[PDB]
Amino acid sequence: MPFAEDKTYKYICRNFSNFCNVKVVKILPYLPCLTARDQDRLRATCTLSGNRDTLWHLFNTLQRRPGWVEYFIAALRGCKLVDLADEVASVYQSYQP
Amino acid sequence: MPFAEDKTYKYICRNFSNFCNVKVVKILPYLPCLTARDQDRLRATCTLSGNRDTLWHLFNTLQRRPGWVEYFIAALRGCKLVDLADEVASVYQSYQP
Amino acid sequence: MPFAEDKTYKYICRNFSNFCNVKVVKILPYLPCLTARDQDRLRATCTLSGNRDTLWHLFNTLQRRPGWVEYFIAALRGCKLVDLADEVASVYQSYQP
Amino acid sequence: MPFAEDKTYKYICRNFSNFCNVKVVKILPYLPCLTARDQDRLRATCTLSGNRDTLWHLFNTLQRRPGWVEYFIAALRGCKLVDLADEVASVYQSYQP
Amino acid sequence: MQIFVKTLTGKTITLEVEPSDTIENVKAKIQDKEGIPPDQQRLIFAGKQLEDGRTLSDYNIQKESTLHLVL
Amino acid sequence: MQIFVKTLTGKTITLEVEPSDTIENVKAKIQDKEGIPPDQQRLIFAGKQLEDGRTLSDYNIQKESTLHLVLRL
Amino acid sequence: MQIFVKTLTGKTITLEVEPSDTIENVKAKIQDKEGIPPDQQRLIFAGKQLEDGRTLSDYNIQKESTLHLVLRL
Amino acid sequence: MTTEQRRSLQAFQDYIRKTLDPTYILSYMAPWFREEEVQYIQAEKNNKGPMAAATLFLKFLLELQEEGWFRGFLDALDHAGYSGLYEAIESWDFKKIEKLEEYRLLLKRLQPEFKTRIIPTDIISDLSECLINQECEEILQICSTKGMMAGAEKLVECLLRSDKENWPKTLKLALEKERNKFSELWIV
Amino acid sequence: MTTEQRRSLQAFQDYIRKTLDPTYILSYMAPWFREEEVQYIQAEKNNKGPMAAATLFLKFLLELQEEGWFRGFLDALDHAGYSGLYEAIESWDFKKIEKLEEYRLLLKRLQPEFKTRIIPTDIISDLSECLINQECEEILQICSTKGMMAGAEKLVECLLRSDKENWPKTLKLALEKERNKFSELWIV
Amino acid sequence: MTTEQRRSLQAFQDYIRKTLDPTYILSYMAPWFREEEVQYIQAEKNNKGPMAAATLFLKFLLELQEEGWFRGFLDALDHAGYSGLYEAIESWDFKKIEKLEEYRLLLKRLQPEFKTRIIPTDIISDLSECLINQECEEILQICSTKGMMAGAEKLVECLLRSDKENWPKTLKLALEKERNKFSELWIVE
Amino acid sequence: MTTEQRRSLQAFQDYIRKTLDPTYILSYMAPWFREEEVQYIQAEKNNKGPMAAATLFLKFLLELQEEGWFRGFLDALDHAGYSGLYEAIESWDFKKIEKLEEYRLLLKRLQPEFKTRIIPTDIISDLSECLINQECEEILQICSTKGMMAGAEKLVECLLRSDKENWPKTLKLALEKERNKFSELWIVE
Amino acid sequence: MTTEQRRSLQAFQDYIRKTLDPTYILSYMAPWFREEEVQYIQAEKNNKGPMAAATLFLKFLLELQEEGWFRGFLDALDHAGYSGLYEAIESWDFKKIEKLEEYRLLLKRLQPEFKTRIIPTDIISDLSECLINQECEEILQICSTKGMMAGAEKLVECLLRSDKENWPKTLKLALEKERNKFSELWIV
Amino acid sequence: MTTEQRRSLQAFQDYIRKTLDPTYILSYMAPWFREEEVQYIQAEKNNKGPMAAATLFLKFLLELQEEGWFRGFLDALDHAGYSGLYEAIESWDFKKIEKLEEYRLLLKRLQPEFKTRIIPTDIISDLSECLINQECEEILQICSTKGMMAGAEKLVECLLRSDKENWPKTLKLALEKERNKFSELWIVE
Amino acid sequence: MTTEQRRSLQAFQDYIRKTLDPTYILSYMAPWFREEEVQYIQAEKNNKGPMAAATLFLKFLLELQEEGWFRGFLDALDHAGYSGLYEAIESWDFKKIEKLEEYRLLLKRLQPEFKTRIIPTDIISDLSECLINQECEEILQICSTKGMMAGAEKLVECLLRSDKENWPKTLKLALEKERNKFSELWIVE
Repeated sequence: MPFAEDKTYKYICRNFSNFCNVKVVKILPYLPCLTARDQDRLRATCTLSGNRDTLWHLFNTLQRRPGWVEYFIAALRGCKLVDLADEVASVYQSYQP
Repeated sequence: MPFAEDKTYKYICRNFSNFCNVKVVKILPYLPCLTARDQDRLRATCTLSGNRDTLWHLFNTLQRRPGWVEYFIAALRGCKLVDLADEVASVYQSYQP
Repeated sequence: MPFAEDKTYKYICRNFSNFCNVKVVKILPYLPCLTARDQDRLRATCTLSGNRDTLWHLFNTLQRRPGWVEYFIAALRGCKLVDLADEVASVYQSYQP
Repeated sequence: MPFAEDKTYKYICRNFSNFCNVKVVKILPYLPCLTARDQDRLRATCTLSGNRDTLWHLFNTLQRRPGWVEYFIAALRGCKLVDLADEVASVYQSYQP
Repeated sequence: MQIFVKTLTGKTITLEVEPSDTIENVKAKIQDKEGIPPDQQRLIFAGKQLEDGRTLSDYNIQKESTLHLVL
Repeated sequence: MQIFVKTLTGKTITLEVEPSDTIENVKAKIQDKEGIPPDQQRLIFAGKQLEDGRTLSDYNIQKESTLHLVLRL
Repeated sequence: MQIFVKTLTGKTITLEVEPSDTIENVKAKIQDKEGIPPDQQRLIFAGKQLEDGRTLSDYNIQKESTLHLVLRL
Repeated sequence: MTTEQRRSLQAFQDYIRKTLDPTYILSYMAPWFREEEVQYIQAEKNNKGPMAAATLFLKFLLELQEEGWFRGFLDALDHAGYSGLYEAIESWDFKKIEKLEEYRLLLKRLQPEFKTRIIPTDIISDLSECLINQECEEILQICSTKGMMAGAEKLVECLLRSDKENWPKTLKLALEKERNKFSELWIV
Repeated sequence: MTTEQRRSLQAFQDYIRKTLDPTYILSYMAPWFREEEVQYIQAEKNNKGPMAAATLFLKFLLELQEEGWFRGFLDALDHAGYSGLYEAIESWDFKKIEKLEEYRLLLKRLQPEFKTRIIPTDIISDLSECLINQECEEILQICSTKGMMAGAEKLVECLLRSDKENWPKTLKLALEKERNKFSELWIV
Repeated sequence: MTTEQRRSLQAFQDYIRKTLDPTYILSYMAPWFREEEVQYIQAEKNNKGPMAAATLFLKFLLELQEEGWFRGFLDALDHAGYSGLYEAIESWDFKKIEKLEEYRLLLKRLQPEFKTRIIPTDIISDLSECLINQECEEILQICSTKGMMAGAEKLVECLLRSDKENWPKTLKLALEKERNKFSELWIVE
Repeated sequence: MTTEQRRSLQAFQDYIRKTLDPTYILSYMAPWFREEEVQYIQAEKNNKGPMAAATLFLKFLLELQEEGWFRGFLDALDHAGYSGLYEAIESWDFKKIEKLEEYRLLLKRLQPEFKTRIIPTDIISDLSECLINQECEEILQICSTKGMMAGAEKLVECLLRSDKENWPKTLKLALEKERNKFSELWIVE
Repeated sequence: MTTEQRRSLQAFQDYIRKTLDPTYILSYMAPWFREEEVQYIQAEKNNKGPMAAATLFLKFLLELQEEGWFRGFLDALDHAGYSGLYEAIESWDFKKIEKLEEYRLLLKRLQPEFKTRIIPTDIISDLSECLINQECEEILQICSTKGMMAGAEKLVECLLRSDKENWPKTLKLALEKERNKFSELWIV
Repeated sequence: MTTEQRRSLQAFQDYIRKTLDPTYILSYMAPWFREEEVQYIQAEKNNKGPMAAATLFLKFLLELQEEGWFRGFLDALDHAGYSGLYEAIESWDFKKIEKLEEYRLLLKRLQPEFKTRIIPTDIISDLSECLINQECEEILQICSTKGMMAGAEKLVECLLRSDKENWPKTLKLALEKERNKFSELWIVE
Repeated sequence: MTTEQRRSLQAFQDYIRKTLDPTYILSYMAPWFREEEVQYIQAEKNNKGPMAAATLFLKFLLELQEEGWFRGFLDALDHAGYSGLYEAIESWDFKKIEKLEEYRLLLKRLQPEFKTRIIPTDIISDLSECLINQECEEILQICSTKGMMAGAEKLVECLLRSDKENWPKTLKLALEKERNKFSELWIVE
């Protein structure tokens, strides 16, 4: 259901400050839709540039991969961000009739 | 099949949470297939970043070594994780005739 | 006097050799004027490139935040660097009317 | 003096495989020619990326400092059973006038 | 063989040498042309300052190479 | 079959060969026309340097194709 | 005073003269350097051809002015 | 005349283009080139990449005038580590550089099973002879900042431009060190 | 003869214009062109872009009076990697390149979606066979300075000019390799 | 004919020139334009900069004959995110883009102290809707390669093109989040 | 008015061309320049590099009509940190900058050993005063991404554009502190 | 020396730009310029006009690294007929050319009246000393094809670029010879 | 500012482009324009033809800053005889120049039979007020050098630029004088 | 549609380039061409001469999109009197025109004696059929103003562009009537 996903990255962007607590190094293993290349690239960025600066890239790389939103919820859940994970789950179901 | 090994890594990535119990510091002596370098890099990475975050590095470093799944199956049951080791066992065998 | 404080940064740069004993990890808790984002980015630079090289970034990241010279002077005193802290305060109250 | 040093670094690169066994942490105190600034840097890299990955940078950094080859010999005596010391030793003497 | 000695003022002068010559010898020939004492002259090639001790053959200076002269 | 060989002096001399001729043959025919040693000759086709062992058929060299001639200097 | 004489071969050789030198003098000094007969020499200044009788002062030829040299061919 | 060299040099302009990256050379050229147009080469490199810069670097090399330039270029090439491209354009014999094409083709072909399997920091220490010294620096950093995989892609690019007559033999020895899974692909 | 082929070459000039970028070819054509005319061609790419330069390049080609110029041009096309344009012009059969038109038109109106959902650096290696190996360097460099999007947009430009009969096919493979979310637009 | 609208488009040339970079449109426009003239535009940006390219894009836009073009331009404008330029042309009311000029001017005069005080990686998140999606990554890439200052510079060049009616207020608020040293200089009301 | 010293500005063209990068200046020059002219300069740096852009910046500057432009150029030149180029034009005495050509020529001549031996992140703090602030960010950023050598080569480009009368002395002092086998080649008195 | 004169030349570059048309000079400068650069100059006149070409011409002049280039340029100016620009640059005194400015400004805002009331063909012969003898040929030819008016307007262009100290004076004589109805206007 | 009128001028770009050859204006405009840009226009006519030059003239016209310019353009228009273009711009009413388009089109389609039937030396006398004074002698000169037909051709090119509201009726009447063989084709009402 | 024979029109470029002067054609082509494109062609004749304009006319013709353009080109080509070029393109058989290259090459080779010996006003009446009507007017007009030699040289230019299959036979017959000492050099069968 790819349409809604675009409307969700847009939400993560308008509201990006809400995800500030997400930690890239911890959530990456829980995002299997991210390619070998992607893991490599983001981990490297998370070195040189620190976490909170890498976030905007983590999300910008995800929204390119199919089905991410589904994966991204129970990523956020696996890191015990559950409050936020609920935030994302809700906004995602809002854009499908 | 060596290809089967690559498909085994791909499973570890698809379901990661299953492997979260693994202890890097403990399992390394049971992986002779890891070089001096491979262990050093992991040991330093485990020291600095803690256990759970290094696990993704443990598994990513193994999949690069040929015949790893057999060493890992044994290493894992060498850590009394045998429940997990039989999970891995079914899938490795699954991709060969 | 934001004018006098920027002129101070200049002094730290000519005289950077004098700050070599400043440890970033240690002084960052004493500098609340550096943001969540600022601290995080400096810590990262600090893990990868070592302290002494990060030091140039520490000050560069400081001069951007308002009233840093006060925060910094008191910060230096917190680290028991008072010999230096008296040096910065002297230059700072020097350039302001 | 320095013409010979240039050629000695160039020898370490041809034959780099011989030096894999120098441990950075153990050899560093024996090398005063490396700057306060330099040692901070190297330790960071050895901490994050492991020992053998630091090595190219150890040698790369040494060659920049004047007089390094005389100290590096002495290091290999103190840090070792001396064989490599005698290797680079004989090379370095080949190019003295 | 020949080598060009260019000062940094841009004045270029041709010098007759061969690979076996030392830098002392080159510096000597530097004097016979421009009348400069060899103790006051420093020669640069590939950004390296040439040691009085060594030879043109050691620095891979060849036919028509270019040496830079400074005071 | 025909081939053009163009020197750097800008003068072009054509020579008669066939696909089964080698590169050492072409250097020879250049020698019989321009009188220059085959040791001093380097032959270029579309910016590939031709090897003395091989043959025109190998390099996909064709009718009215052009070889570039450089000299020992 | 100095003057440049530039051949068509693209090589430029400088020669020492003074304003009271004639054109036949300049041709002579070219001979003493490049070893070419003054009969075969035609000298050009700003695209005016110089007459063998006259002198550099006449042609308004100056310090570091340039003469163009053509040969008999 | 010096034209013997300019005409000769551009007949081979294609090999130059494919091997040289003028940037590693430019430090030695600083005396022979105007400061502008060094800044142009650096710029085409930065915009269109090493080849396109080499194509330009060459343009400006053939325009060079003052005495000792062609030797100046050679001296740059040798001292910069381009020895064997230097060898080639001094003897005007490129057979060594062309022999490599066989292996250049091969490395391009296994590019994906490279980069996925082997990590550059494993073997780059041994390859020091195949690469310009600066290419090592630049790769090791790409490895650190942009990621290891991106680093391998750059190691390949460098190896393809390499003029060292034996580099494929050196590579096979380098990755023969650790149990690999890329090693049996690489064959001489 | 020399006149017969000018016409044959002039008839198909459309396919040459929309395929070729002369800047990549001129290296192999070194014997035929004056420095004046090369710099004039080089300038038209830099100013009005590759097509315009191909258009100019053709003018000078048919203007060339020397011997062996048609053969010199085709021999360049092959070595340059423009083969399949080479294969087509030598057989005076363009049907191969023409079947490609359907997909060129498709990519054109899907370009926006490509621009966003593609990370070029992921797939360049895989579709490298479709592109002039020099084009690849420009892209990886646009990527580096201007970001994935600006680079992806460039990868489109070069794919359009690709003459390889299989590129759309080899693009789909490369796209299926890295689950892209653009894949199931693209249909072969 | 299509001349009715072609003329009115010319009246507002200045506003289009100054808000538009055709590069971010051209993907959508590809069907109405000849293959050449798109490459020409790409070059005039690449050579003389975006504005000069927008000026050329306009020369070629009015040359278009076969219909659906005016709409295809608008449709391109909308999809590219240049919405509000699209708002303006469909309504032939630029009053919203004109009121912006005050703040377009002010940002210019403060450009130096913007470069110094601002770290763009911080406030890029919040301006995401004020800038073309490509301009976002075009900037962050400048950051990592040429450093923060060069990247702040670009953020300013892009902001001046922004046709979103509220962007100066969005920026103040984006500035209101963290303590700036620029924010005092920047005043929306 | 503007004529009598425009002439002088032209005679000293060479010095402005060598030391100036219009990028850092143009932010201030915004009132005097057409918007498109700025972008063109900006493009010419991007394509051919800083000098080429400076020559094109010079070209437009001398075409400036509306009065007050001369003080505006000096004013910008001052704020950017080009003081000493400013100092020079203000007194029309370039003796200060000309002295630098010797050491500028020298560095060009040992430029290779500079690349090899210099670790920039060591000596940037001491040199911070000789370089435009933005030039530092660009240099350390190259160091991170392309390596120490690539960074030193960039430090050299920028040291050449430096107008600070004493930098060769500055650099010497920096090289005596943390000592990089290049320290010996560089000689001032 | 060679640097001192570049500045001196660069200072007065304004007067060169508004006087010189390089196309008439380049014939005497034959030894100093590449064919590439003269066709580039020739093109700038044909496209953006004489001033633009003078401006470009200057760029290449100061770019020339060869010996004797300043002297070569002045020697060209004299023989070309640009004397008085020659007399001025060699004495670094432009006051002569500057007194002319008053009348250049005048002619400019009287230009419409000139355009109509002047039959150029009548007075060219008389003011020929003020103009480059090559300019005269253009005028008589514009006259022939486009009519008196179009030609008169060209005579104005050339008179503005005239560096002869006496031209306004010698124009008035020529205007008094032929009872022109433009003569008074025109006051010296 | 002078931007009010500068914009409105852009709206009518097409009418100016098609009625104007800047060459006949430029003598009057010489004071407001830089010396170069006048020589540029002269070339674009000379190279690409009058229209293309008018298009460039316009680019440069809007670039003019110091005032009296809009009026100076109008004043130039009037004095050059382009009156009625001047009528149109001062009134911002082009209806008169627009009603001409019908006959501009018709003359185009009849252009061949015009060249054949017409001897221009006959009807030039009567069209003197429809054409720029220069265009009259510019044509008669073409007559003596290239012959009647090539001169008729020019008369037609010039007629199509004519902004005089009645010229098609003037031409019919000019034709009504002597028996033509074109006159039947030409119909004003 | 237009594609399949456009190719053929390109292969025969050389013949159109050699025989056509777009000037006589363009009067008819007015519907298919942009106004500015006509002027550009017109300018390129004026500047570089007929062939150069033809090559440019060819360039625009192949860019033509709107259908019916091919018949429109032939139609013009017919009316202008280029029948026999028209005849050739219509059947796509150029054999007729190609036969002419021999005699065309010949005339070039004895062109000097043609200049000397031919009095054009003698033989123009007989050749009237081989030349475009307007070309006659241009020739006799040159005869009057620049003299008999200058006129013959122009008759040669026009005889080369002629597409009439038989002209070398026509000319011969004319030269046998009123007999010009060149009559002997020209030989057909």
